[PDB]
Amino acid sequence: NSIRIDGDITLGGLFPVHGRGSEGKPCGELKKEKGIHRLEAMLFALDRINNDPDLLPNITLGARILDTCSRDTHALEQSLTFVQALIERV
Amino acid sequence: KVQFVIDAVYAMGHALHAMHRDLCPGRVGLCPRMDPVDGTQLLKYIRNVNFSGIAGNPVTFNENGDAPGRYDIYQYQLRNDSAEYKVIGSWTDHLHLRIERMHWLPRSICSLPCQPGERKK
Amino acid sequence: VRGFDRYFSSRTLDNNRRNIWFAEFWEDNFHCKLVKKCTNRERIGQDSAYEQEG
Amino acid sequence: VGVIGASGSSVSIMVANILRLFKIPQISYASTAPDLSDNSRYDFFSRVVPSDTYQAQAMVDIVRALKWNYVSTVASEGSYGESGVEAFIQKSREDGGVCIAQSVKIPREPKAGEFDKIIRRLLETSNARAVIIFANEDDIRRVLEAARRANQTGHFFWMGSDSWGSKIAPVLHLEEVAEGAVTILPKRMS
Repeated sequence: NSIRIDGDITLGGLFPVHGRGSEGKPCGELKKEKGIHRLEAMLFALDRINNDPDLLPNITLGARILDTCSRDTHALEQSLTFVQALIERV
Repeated sequence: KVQFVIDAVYAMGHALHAMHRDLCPGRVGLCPRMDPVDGTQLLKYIRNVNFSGIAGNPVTFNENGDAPGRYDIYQYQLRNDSAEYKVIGSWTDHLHLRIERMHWLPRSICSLPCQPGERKK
Repeated sequence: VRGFDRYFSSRTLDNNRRNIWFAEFWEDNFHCKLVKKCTNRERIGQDSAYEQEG
Repeated sequence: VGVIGASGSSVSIMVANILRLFKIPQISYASTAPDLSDNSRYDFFSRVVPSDTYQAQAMVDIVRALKWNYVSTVASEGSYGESGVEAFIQKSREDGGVCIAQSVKIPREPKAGEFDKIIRRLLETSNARAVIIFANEDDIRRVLEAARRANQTGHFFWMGSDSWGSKIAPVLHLEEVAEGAVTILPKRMS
């Protein structure tokens, strides 16, 4: 799946949640120190922006995080699914 | 490369013909079930194409997606009459170079064998 | 940046939904499935694995 | 239902991954890059020409038969040049024992005159009488033109890759400076 936060403005995101997979599995072990930390960083930044009255008042920012697995093929597949869902808007 | 283009499109046509024969054996012409084309179904026949090409060479088929063909070594030299790329030999699983047909022999060596048996290398 | 540190220490991860990968993160971080199982009262700030990333 | 591949290795990689995204096969004719032969990333890239691994094997067999052991690798950007020079280096260090003087690349858009240094780095080493090139037609012609200048003719021969196996475009500089240039081309016929 993917993280989907409803908001007036949607911001996409590519984060390496999983590591490089072997010849058997596409995605490896979950990057706990790399992916999750950046995910929480972007979520905290979006929350502070939405709660900031001076910056973008009465405007909420959504989220369109997707799974990357540090692999170019999976990221391109996820971008294809995003484009197919658009053709929401980011 | 134009021969390769022709061989590629002929292989795709042969794959389409084989798919039409297998999926629709008793249907001549266009088949209604072939309209929803699938990449995997077409690749399953592209990876199994085998026919006589335009140059008489059979287009080999494999699960990898490559054709193990020869690599002819050509050379362009001036002959004062007509300069063109001259071929040397074939590549039937090994080398087939022909002496006295290259370099009109200049050799590139990292260090010249200076020692004739007395000096050290 | 004390803001992210406070937001990651005070706020717990198991309560916040909508993040599907956070479940697997909590699973492979505590080294137990959801054997050496643990409880939901545990936090990440007490764990030595939490390091502020640049 | 099926697209025909491209010539440039970077363009071919782009179109190959985009078309395998939408589940459409692709057959190439002039993209022999070895990183395009794997069935995991480019499963819909069944080409009709052999890869660059056989090309590197041919290069090392040629430099073995010609008794050459000191060669200089040059190539432009893109998957083709880098992959070819890496395959050549690997096949030369595997069992042939041929080493490489230096590996300098040709930039995409050389400005303020960064092309004369590429040929000067090869002319400064006289022992590197063998030069393996893996660029396209444009960069190969530019390298030949830069080598023709500075009062240089027939200083060192060129080991031609698949880019100009039998092309008539670089024969002008060949008749000018690159006399007797050796190239490679897969088995074809008129």
